[PDB]
Amino acid sequence: MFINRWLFSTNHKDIGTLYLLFGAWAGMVGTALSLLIRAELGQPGTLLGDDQIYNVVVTAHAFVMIFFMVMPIMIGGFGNWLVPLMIGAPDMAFPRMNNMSFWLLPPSFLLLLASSMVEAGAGTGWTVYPPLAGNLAHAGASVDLTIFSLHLAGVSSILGAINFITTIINMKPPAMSQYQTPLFVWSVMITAVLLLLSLPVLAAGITMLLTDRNLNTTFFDPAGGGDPILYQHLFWFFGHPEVYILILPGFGMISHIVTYYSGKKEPFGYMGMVWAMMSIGFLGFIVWAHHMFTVGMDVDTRAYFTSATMIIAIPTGVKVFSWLATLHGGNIKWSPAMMWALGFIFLFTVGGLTGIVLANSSLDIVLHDTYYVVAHFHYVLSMGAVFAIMGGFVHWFPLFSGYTLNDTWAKIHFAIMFVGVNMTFFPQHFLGLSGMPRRYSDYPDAYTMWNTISSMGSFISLTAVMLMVFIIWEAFASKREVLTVDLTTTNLEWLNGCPPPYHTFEEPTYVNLK
Amino acid sequence: HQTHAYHMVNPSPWPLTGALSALLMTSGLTMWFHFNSMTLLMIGLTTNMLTMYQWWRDVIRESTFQGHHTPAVQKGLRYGMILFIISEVLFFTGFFWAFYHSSLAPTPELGGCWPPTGIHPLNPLEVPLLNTSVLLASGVSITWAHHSLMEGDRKHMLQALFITITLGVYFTLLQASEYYEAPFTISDGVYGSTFFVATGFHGLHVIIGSTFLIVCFFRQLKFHFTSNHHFGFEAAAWYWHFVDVVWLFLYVSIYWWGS
Amino acid sequence: ITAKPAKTPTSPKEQAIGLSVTFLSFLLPAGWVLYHLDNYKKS
Amino acid sequence: HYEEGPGKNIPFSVENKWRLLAMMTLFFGSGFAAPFFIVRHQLLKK
Amino acid sequence: KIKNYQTAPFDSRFPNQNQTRNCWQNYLDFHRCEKAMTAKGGDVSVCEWYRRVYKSLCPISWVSTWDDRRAEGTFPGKI
Amino acid sequence: KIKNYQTAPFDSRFPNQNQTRNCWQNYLDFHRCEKAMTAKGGDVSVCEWYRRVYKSLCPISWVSTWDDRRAEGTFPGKI
Amino acid sequence: FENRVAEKQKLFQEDNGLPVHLKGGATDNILYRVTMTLCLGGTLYSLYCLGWASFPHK
Amino acid sequence: ASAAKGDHGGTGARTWRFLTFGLALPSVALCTLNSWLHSGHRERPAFIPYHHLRIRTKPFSWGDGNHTFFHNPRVNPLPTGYEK
Amino acid sequence: MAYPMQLGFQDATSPIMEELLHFHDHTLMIVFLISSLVLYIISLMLTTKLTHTSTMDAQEVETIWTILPAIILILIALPSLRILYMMDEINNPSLTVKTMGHQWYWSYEYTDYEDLSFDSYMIPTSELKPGELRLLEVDNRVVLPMEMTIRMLVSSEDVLHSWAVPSLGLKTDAIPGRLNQTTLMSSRPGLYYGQCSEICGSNHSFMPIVLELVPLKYFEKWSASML
Ligand SMILES: CCCCCCCCCCCCCCCCCC(=O)OCC(COC(=O)CCCCCCCCCCCCCCCCC)OC(=O)CCCCCCCCCCCCCCCCC
Ligand code: HEA
Ligand code: HEA
Ligand SMILES: CCCCC/C=C\C/C=C\C/C=C\C/C=C\CCCC(=O)O[C@H](COC(=O)CCCCCCCCCCCCCCCCC)COP(=O)(O)OCCN
Ligand SMILES: CCCCC/C=C/C/C=C/CCCCCCCC(=O)O[C@H](COC(=O)CCCCCCCCCCCCCCC)COP(=O)(O)OCC[N+](C)(C)C
Ligand SMILES: CCCCCC/C=C/CCCCCCCCCC(=O)O[C@H](COC(=O)CCCCCCCCCCCCCCC)COP(=O)(O)OC[C@@H](O)CO
Ligand SMILES: CCCCCC/C=C/CCCCCCCCCC(=O)O[C@H](COC(=O)CCCCCCCCCCCCCCC)COP(=O)(O)OC[C@@H](O)CO
Ligand SMILES: CCCCCC/C=C\CCCCCCCCCC(=O)O[C@H](COC(=O)CCCCCCCCCCCCCCC)COP(=O)(O)OC[C@@H](O)CO
Ligand SMILES: CCCCCCCCCCO[C@@H]1O[C@H](CO)[C@@H](O[C@H]2O[C@H](CO)[C@@H](O)[C@H](O)[C@H]2O)[C@H](O)[C@H]1O
Ligand SMILES: CCCCCCCCCCO[C@@H]1O[C@H](CO)[C@@H](O[C@H]2O[C@H](CO)[C@@H](O)[C@H](O)[C@H]2O)[C@H](O)[C@H]1O
Ligand SMILES: CCCCCCCCCCO[C@@H]1O[C@H](CO)[C@@H](O[C@H]2O[C@H](CO)[C@@H](O)[C@H](O)[C@H]2O)[C@H](O)[C@H]1O
Ligand SMILES: C[C@H](CCC(=O)O)[C@H]1CC[C@H]2[C@@H]3[C@H](O)C[C@@H]4C[C@H](O)CC[C@]4(C)[C@H]3C[C@H](O)[C@]12C
Ligand SMILES: C[C@H](CCC(=O)O)[C@H]1CC[C@H]2[C@@H]3[C@H](O)C[C@@H]4C[C@H](O)CC[C@]4(C)[C@H]3C[C@H](O)[C@]12C
Ligand code: CUA
Ligand SMILES: [Cu+2]
Ligand SMILES: [Mg+2]
Ligand code: NA
Ligand code: NA
Repeated sequence: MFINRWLFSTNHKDIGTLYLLFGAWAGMVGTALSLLIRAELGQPGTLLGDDQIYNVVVTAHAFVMIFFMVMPIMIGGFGNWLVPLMIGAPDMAFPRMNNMSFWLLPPSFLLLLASSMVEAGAGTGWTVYPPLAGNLAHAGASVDLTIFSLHLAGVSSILGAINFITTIINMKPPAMSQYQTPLFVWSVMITAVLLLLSLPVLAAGITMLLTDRNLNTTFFDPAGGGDPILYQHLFWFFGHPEVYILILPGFGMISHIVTYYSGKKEPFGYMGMVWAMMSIGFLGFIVWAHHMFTVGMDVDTRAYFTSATMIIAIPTGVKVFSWLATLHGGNIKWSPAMMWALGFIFLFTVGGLTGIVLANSSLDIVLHDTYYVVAHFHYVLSMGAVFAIMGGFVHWFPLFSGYTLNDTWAKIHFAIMFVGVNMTFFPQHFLGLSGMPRRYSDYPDAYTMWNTISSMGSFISLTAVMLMVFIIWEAFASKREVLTVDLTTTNLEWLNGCPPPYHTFEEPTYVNLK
Repeated sequence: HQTHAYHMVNPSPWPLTGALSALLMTSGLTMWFHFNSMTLLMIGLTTNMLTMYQWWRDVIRESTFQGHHTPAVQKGLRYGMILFIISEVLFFTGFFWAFYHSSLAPTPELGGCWPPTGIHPLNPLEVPLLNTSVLLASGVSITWAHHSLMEGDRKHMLQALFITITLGVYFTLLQASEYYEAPFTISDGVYGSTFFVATGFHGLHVIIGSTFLIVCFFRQLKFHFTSNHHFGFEAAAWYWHFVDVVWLFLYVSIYWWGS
Repeated sequence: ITAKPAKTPTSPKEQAIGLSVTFLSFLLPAGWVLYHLDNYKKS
Repeated sequence: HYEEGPGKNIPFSVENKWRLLAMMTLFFGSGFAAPFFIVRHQLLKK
Repeated sequence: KIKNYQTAPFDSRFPNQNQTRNCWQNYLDFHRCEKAMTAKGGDVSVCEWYRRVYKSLCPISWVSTWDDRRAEGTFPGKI
Repeated sequence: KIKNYQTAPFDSRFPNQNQTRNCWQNYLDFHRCEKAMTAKGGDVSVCEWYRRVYKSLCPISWVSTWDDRRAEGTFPGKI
Repeated sequence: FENRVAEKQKLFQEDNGLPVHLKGGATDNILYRVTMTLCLGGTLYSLYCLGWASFPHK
Repeated sequence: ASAAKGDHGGTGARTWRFLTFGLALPSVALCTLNSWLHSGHRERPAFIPYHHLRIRTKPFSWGDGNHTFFHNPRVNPLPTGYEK
Repeated sequence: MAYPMQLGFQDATSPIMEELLHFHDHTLMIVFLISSLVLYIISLMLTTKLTHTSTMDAQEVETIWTILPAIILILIALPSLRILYMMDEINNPSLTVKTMGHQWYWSYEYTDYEDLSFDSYMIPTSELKPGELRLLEVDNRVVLPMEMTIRMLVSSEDVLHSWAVPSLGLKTDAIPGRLNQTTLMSSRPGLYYGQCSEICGSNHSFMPIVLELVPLKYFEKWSASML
C-alpha cells in the first residue's frame, strides 16, 4: 500500500505533496550553498579555494534554487494540489504521466550532485557558457552530468506543461469559461505555455554543447566556424522566459492571498490581471538579448532590446496597482500569509525597478556582470518568488495537512526573514554600482564593508529557515485540526474540507448556463 | 463511483521505471563518453523500451478493452498530442537557428564563405529530392488510410498504411546510405555539425514515427480501431505530417539554400 | 480559520526541545566541516 | 482504499511527535549538510 | 605616398562593434595585392595600405596562424 | 607571364551560355587595377590580363558606353 | 484474422481487483519484475559507478 | 494553386487512393529512376588538411577514437589523410 | 578605483561615463519615487477602518496606471538611447591597441607602427610594494595617451573574458574568434583600474586591468623606449 500510494501515485494531491517535500529538501541544499558563497565573501581573502570550487558552489546554488526548489514547489506542488480543486476537476488530464514528471526530478538532482562530486565539478555559472564549459577548459564528466541533469529536469517540466495546459483547457465544468477561472489557474496555464516553448530551445542548445564536448561538433567552436555567442542566444531565449516562469505562479498566489486576507470575494480588475499575465508571457520571449549587451551586438539591436525589455513594466505595473486596489477598502486580516504578500508587493517592485535600470543597454555596460545584477534578481527571486512561496505555504498548509500553524511563530519567522534578505541583498547595489564583478571568490579591499554586512544578513536568513522547520514540526506535533474556513464561497479549493478526501469531485460541481 | 467522464488511472509503476530509465540512459551516456563502457547505457535503453511498451500497452487496455476513452478523455489526448508536437517543433527550431547563424555569417576559419572551403555538399537534386518525393508520397498514402478507416474499409486501410510505412522505411534506408556515402562527416566543422545533428534528429523522428505507424498497423490487424474512434491512428498521422514538414524545411534550408 | 484544540498540545518545554534539536541538526554538521576546513586544505 | 484525514495523507508518520522530530531532522538536515560534505570531498581530493 | 598613417581609419563597410571581418578583409586584400604584384611587372609598395590596416587591427596570433596556414597550403580564404 | 594570349580562356566562375557577367567582371577588374596602379605610382602593365580578356569578350558598344559613363561620373559599378 | 476484441474486453473487465498493468495474467508479473529488477539494479549500479568516479583512480 | 489537375468534388478514400497511385507513387518512381542514373562514384578530391575540418577535440567513444561513426574509407579522410 | 564604503559609481574619467552618471541620477530618482509611492500606498491601504468590499469598477483607473508608466518609460528611454548612440558615434581614433584575454592574465598589442606586445599579470599579495592595492595591481600597465580617442580591440585566446574599466564606462567581452571594438578617451592622467568581467575559471577573480594615462609626449617617449 505504501509503495502503491507514494511511488505509483496517480493522484494530483499526493503528487503535489511529493513535489512540496522534494522542493523543501532542495531548498535546504540551496540555502547551504548560498551560505558557503557568503562565507567565502564574508571577509577578504580566501576561505575555501580558488574560483573553481567557489563557482562550482555558485553554479549549484542557482540550479538547485531554480530547478529543484522554485519550479517544483510552485508548479509541481501548489499547481498539482490547487489547480484541479480550483476548477472542480477530479484529477489532472494525464494523472500517470504527472507521476513521471515528479519522479524525473530525484534522478535530475542526483545527476547534479554527481557533477559536483566527480573531477573538479562544473564551475561554469548556471549559464554553462562555452568555451569555459567545453571539453578543454572543463575536461571530464562534470559538465556532461550537468547537461543531463538539465535534460531530465526539462523533460519533467515539458511533460508537466502539457498536463497543466490540457487540464486547464479541457477539464473545467462545462459552464465555466476561461474567464471564470481563478487567477492562480491562469498563472499556471501561462507558465506552462512558456515552459512548453522555451525548454525545447534550451534542450537544443545544451545538446549542441554536449556534442561539441563529445562528438567533435563545433557549433560553438570558432576553429570549426562555430560561435560561442550562438550558445548564448539559445540559452537566453529560454532563460528570460524562465525568470517569468519563476514568478508567474507567484503572481497567481499573491492575487489569491491578497484577495483572501482583504476580505474580498474577488481581485480588483480580474480581466486586467489576465491581460497582464498574458502580455508578460508574450513580451518575455522577445527580450532575451538584454543578457548580452556587452558581447558586441550592433547598436540598433541593443536599442531594440532596451526598448522591448522596458515595455514589460506596463503590464507588471497593472498587477502591482491591482493588488493595491484589492487591499483598498478591505477588512484587512493581518495573517502571516498577508505579511508575506505585502512584503512581496514592495520588494518585488524594488527588484523590478532595478531590472528597468539594467534594461538600459548604455548603463548596463557598467552594471553587467556586477553585483548590481545579483541584487536585481535576488530581490525578485529571494524576496518575490520565495515570499510568494512562503505566503502560499502558510496560507494553504491547513488545507494540505488538516492542521493549523501557530500564527505568532509564523509572524516571527516572517520578521526574521524580512530583516535577513534585506540585509543580505540591499548592500549588493552599492557593490555593483562601485564595480564589484560577479562570480568572484575574493574582492579588492575597498569592497569589504558591504560584503561583510551582506554575509551577516545571510546568517539571519539561515536562522529563519531553521525556525521554519521548527514551525512545521510544531503544527504536526500539536495536531490542531481545522474546523471551518471563511470565504469558501470564492475559494473552491477549501470546500471539500482539510485535508480534502483522496478523491474529490467524483460527482462534479453543478454550474448552469442560463 | 464517478459521475464525470474523466479517467482515474490505476496506480502504475511505469512513471517510476521510465524516470529510472532516464537516469540509466544519461548516466549510461556519461559512462560511455568518459569511462569507456556501454553497460549502464544498454541497461537504460532496455528499461526505456520495456517502460514504453508496458505503458502504451496499458493505454490500449484502458481504451480498446476497458472503455475508458470517453469523448472528453479523447479531447484531452488530442490537446496533449498537439502540445507535444509543438514542443518538438521548438526543439528543431533551435537546430535551424544554429544552422542559419553559422551559414549566414560564415567565419574566417571557414574561408569566410558558405559552404566552407573544402566542403562538397550532396546534390539536392539526387537522393535528397528522392527522399522529398518519398515523404510527400507517404503523406498522401496516410491520408488515404485515414479516409479508408473512416469509411469502414479494413483492407484498404491496411494497404494504405502498409504503403506509408514502406515509404518511411525507404526514406530511412536512403538516408543511411547517404550518411555512409557523404564525403563530409559530423566532425567537418559547423557544416558537418549542423547537417548531421539536424538531419540525424530528424531521422530519429522518422524512425519513431514509423514505429508508431507500425503499432497502428498491428492494432488495425487486431480490429482495435472503429471507424469513429481511432486516436492512436490520428496521433501517429499528425506526428507523421510533422516529420514530413520538418523534412521539407530541412530540404529547403540545409540541402538546397545551404549548398 | 477555526480549529479544534490541539490533540497533543506541545508545551513550552516541548517546543524548546524541538527548536533546539531542529537548530542543532543544521548547525552541528556544517560547523564540524567548517571547523576542520584547515585540516582539508592541507591534503 | 487508502487512509484519509489529517496525518494520513502524507508519506511520513505524525503518530509520535518525537519520532517525527527525528525524521524531520534527518530529512532537512541531510539536505542542508550535503553541500558542506561535498565541498569537503573536493578539498580533500587534491 | 598618400601616407601620414596613424591608425586604421573608420571604414563604413565595418561600422559595428564586431571588427573581425575588417581584419580579415584587409589581410586578404594585402595578400591578394601582394600576390598580384609578384606574378607581374609591379612592386609590393602598392599593397602597403592594406598591410598597415591589417597589421593595426589584427591580433598577432591571427596573423601568425593565417601566415602558417598559407605556408602549409591550408589557408581557407582565396588569395 | 601568360603571353601568346590567343583568346579569353574558359573561366569556371562563368561556365554557362550567358557570359554578360564575365565581360562585366573583367572590365571592372581592369579599371579597378588601373586605378590602384596609377594612384600609388605603379605600372598599369600588371592590369593587362584583365584588359585583354574584357576586350576579347565585351561588345565594343558596351565598353564605349561604360567608358563614357565613367567619364561622366554615372558609371554604376564600384571602381 | 478475426475480431477478438470482445474476448479481450471480457478479460480486462474481469472483477479480480488487479491493476491494469497486471490484468493480462502471469506474463505481466514476469515482465514487470524484469523491468523493475533492471531499473533498481541498474540504479544501484549507477550509484556504485558514482562512488568510483568521485575519487581519483591511478 | 500553381499546379493543375482539378477534382475537389467531394473528398474521400477513393480520391486519396487515386492520388496515391496516380501522382504520388509515380513521382517516387520517377525520382528513383533519376537517382539511379546520376549515381556512380565521383572522383574524390585531393586531401588538404584544413584546420576547420576533421575536428578532433576529444577521441570518439568507439573504435580507435579517430574514425567517425559512419566512416567511409573511400571518401572520408582521417586528419592525416585518406587511408591505404 | 573603488574606495571604502562607496555607495555609487566611481568618479567619471571619460565624457561618456559622466553622461552615464547623469543618466543614472535621473533614473534612480524615478526608481526612488515609484518604490516609495508603492510603499506609501501600501501603508495607506492598511491604515483605515473604513471598508468598501463590493465590486469595484477598474476601467478608468487602468488608463492612469497604463499611460503614466508608459510616459515614464519614454522619459527613461529617450536619454538612454541618446547615450547609446553617442557611444557608437564615429570618432576617428589616433591609436589602436588590442588586448587578448587569457587564463588568467591580459596581453596587449600596439601594432600601429612597431610590433610591441606584452603580458600583464596581477601582482600577488605577497609581492605588493607597500601602499599598493591588493588584487588590482599589474606588473605591466596599459600605457596610453590622455585626452585622445583610442580604439581598443578586444579578443581572447582561450575561454570568454571581459575587459572592463568602470571609471571610463568600458566593458567589452573578450570572445575567441571575434574582434570586439570599443572607444576609450580619458579626460585626465592617472591610473585607472578594472577587473575581468566574464567567469573564466580558477583565477577569474585575479586578472585585473590597469591603464596608465599620460600626456602624448610621454606616451611617445614610452613607445620609442620599447624599440
Ligand atoms: C529598499 C529595500 C529595503 C531596504 C532596507 C535596508 C536599507 C535601508 C532603506 C534604504 C533607504 C531608502 C533610500 C535608499 C538609500 C540609499 C543610500 C544612497 O544615498 O544612495 C546612493 C546611490 C548612489 O549615490 C551616490 O552617488 C552617493 C552620493 C551621496 C553620498 C552621501 C554620503 C553619506 C550618505 C549616507 C547614506 C548611507 C546609506 C547606508 C545604508 C546601509 C544599508 C544596510 O546608491 C544607490 O543607488 C542604491 C539604491 C539601489 C536602488 C534601490 C532603491 C529602492 C529603495 C527605495 C525605497 C526605500 C523605502 C524605505 C525603506 C522601507 C523598508 C521597509
Ligand atoms: C523572478 C525572476 C525575475 C524577474 C520577474 C525579472 C524581471 C525583470 N528583469 Fe531580470 N533577471 C533575473 C530574474 C528576474 N528578472 C535573473 C535571474 C537575472 C540574471 C541571470 C544571470 O545572469 O544569471 C536577471 C537579469 C536581468 C537583466 C540582465 C542584466 C545583466 O546581466 O547585465 C536584465 C536587463 O535588462 C533584466 C531586466 C528585468 C526587467 C526589466 C524585469 C521586469 O520584468 C520587471 C518589471 C517590474 C517593474 C518595473 C516593477 C513593477 C512596476 C510598477 C510599480 C509600474 C511603474 C514602473 C515603471 C514606470 C518603471 N534582468
Ligand atoms: C530562486 C533563486 C535563488 C534564490 C532563492 C537565491 C537565494 C540566495 N542567494 Fe542566490 N543566486 C541565484 C538564485 C537564487 N538565489 C542565481 C540564479 C544565481 C547566479 C548563479 C551564477 O552566477 O551562475 C545566484 C547567485 C548568488 C550570489 C552571487 C555569487 C557570485 O556572483 O559569485 C550570491 C552571493 O551572495 C547569492 C546569495 C544568495 C543568498 C544569500 C540567498 C538566500 O537569500 C537564500 C535564503 C533561504 C531561502 C530563500 C529559503 C530557501 C527556501 C526554502 C527552504 C523553501 C522552503 C519550502 C517550503 C516552504 C515548502 N546568490
Ligand atoms: C536515418 C539515418 C540516421 C538515423 C539517426 C541516427 C542516429 C541519430 C540519433 C540521434 C541523433 C541525436 C544525436 C545526434 C548526434 C549525432 C548523430 C547525428 C546523426 C548521425 O548518425 O551522424 C553520424 C555521426 O554519428 C555519431 O557521431 C554518433 C551518434 C551516436 C551517439 C549519440 C549520442 C548523443 C545522444 C544525445 C541525446 C540528447 C537527447 C536530448 C533529449 C532532450 C529532450 C528535452 C554521421 O556519420 P559520420 O561518420 O560523422 O559522417 C558520415 C561520413 N560517411
Ligand atoms: C506610476 C503610476 C502611479 C499611478 C497611481 C494611480 C492612482 C489612481 C487613484 C485614483 C482612483 C480614482 C477612482 C475613482 C472612482 C470612484 C467611483 C466611486 O466613487 O464609487 C461608486 C461606484 O464605485 C465603483 O464601482 C468603484 C469604486 C471605487 C473604486 C475605484 C477604483 C479604486 C482604486 C483604488 C486605488 C488604490 C491605489 C492604487 C494604486 C495607486 C460611485 O459612488 P457615488 O457616491 O457616486 O454613489 C454611491 C452611493 N450612493 C448610495 C449614495 C448613491
Ligand atoms: C528500431 C526501433 C527503435 C524504437 C525506439 C522507440 C521509439 C518509438 C516510440 C514510438 C511511439 C509509439 C506510440 C504507441 C502509442 C500506442 C497507444 C495508443 O495509441 O493509445 C491510444 C491513445 O493514444 C495515445 O495515448 C497517444 C500516445 C502518444 C504517443 C506519442 C509517442 C511519441 C514519442 C516520442 C518520444 C521521443 C521523442 C524524441 C526526443 C528526441 C489508444 O486510443 P485509441 O487508439 O483511440 O483506441 C481506442 C479505440 O480502440 C476504442 O474504440
Ligand atoms: C509549389 C512550388 C514547389 C517548388 C518547385 C521548385 C521551384 C523553384 C523556384 C526557385 C526560385 C528561386 C531560385 C533562386 C536561386 C538563384 C537563381 C537565379 O538567381 O536565377 C535568375 C532568375 O532567378 C529566379 O529565381 C526567378 C524566380 C521566380 C521563378 C518562378 C518559377 C516558378 C513559378 C511557379 C509559380 C506557381 C504559383 C505559386 C503560388 C501558390 C537568372 O539568373 P542566373 O540563373 O544567375 O544566370 C546568370 C548566369 O547564367 C551567368 O553568370
Ligand atoms: C538524454 C536523454 C534525456 C531524456 C531521457 C528520456 C526521459 C524520459 C524517459 C521517458 C519514457 C517514456 C515512457 C512512455 C511515456 C508515455 C506517456 C504518455 O503517453 O502519456 C499520455 C499523455 O501524454 C500525451 O498524450 C502526449 C505526450 C506524449 C509524450 C511521450 C513521451 C516523450 C518523452 C520524451 C519527450 C521529450 C521532449 C521532446 C521535445 C524536446 C497518457 O497519459 P497517462 O497519464 O499515462 O494516461 C491517461 C489515461 O487516460 C490513458 O488511457
Ligand atoms: C554556515 C552555517 C554554519 C553556521 C555555524 C554553526 C555554528 C557552530 C555550531 C556548532 O558546531 C560545532 O562546533 C564545535 C566547536 O565549537 C566543533 O567541535 C570541535 O572543536 C571542539 C572545541 O575546540 C572540540 O572539542 C571538538 O572535538 C571539535 O570537533 C564541532 O565539530 C561542531 O559540530
Ligand atoms: C551528508 C549527506 C551528503 C550527501 C552528498 C555526498 C557526500 C559524500 C562525501 C563523502 O566524502 C568523503 O568522505 C570520506 C570520509 O571517510 C573522505 O575520506 C578521508 O577521510 C577518511 C576517514 O577519516 C580517511 O580514512 C581517508 O583516508 C580520507 O581520504 C573523503 O575524502 C571524502 O571524499
Ligand atoms: C541486475 C540489474 C543490472 C545490474 C547490472 C550490473 C552490471 C555490473 C557489471 C560489472 O562489470 C564491469 O563492467 C565494466 C564496464 O561496465 C568493466 O569495465 C571494463 O569495460 C570497458 C569496455 O568494454 C573496458 O574498456 C575496460 O577495460 C574495463 O574496465 C569491468 O571490468 C566490470 O567490473
Ligand atoms: C490478412 C489481411 C486480410 C484482412 C483480414 O485479416 O480479414 C490482409 C488484408 C490487407 C493485407 C496487407 C496489405 O495488402 C498490404 C501488404 C501487401 C503486401 O503484399 C505485403 C503484405 C501486406 C501487409 C498485406 C498482408 C495481408 O495479406 C493483409 C494484412
Ligand atoms: C478587452 C479586454 C477584456 C474585456 C472583457 O471582455 O471583460 C480588456 C481587459 C484588460 C484591458 C486592458 C488593460 O486594462 C490595460 C490597458 C488599459 C488602457 O486603459 C486601455 C488599453 C488596455 C490594454 C486595456 C484594453 C482592454 O480594455 C482590455 C484588454
Ligand atoms: Cu578572465 Cu574572468
Ligand atoms: Cu532576462
Ligand atoms: Mg557577461
Ligand atoms: Na573570499
Ligand atoms: Na480520424
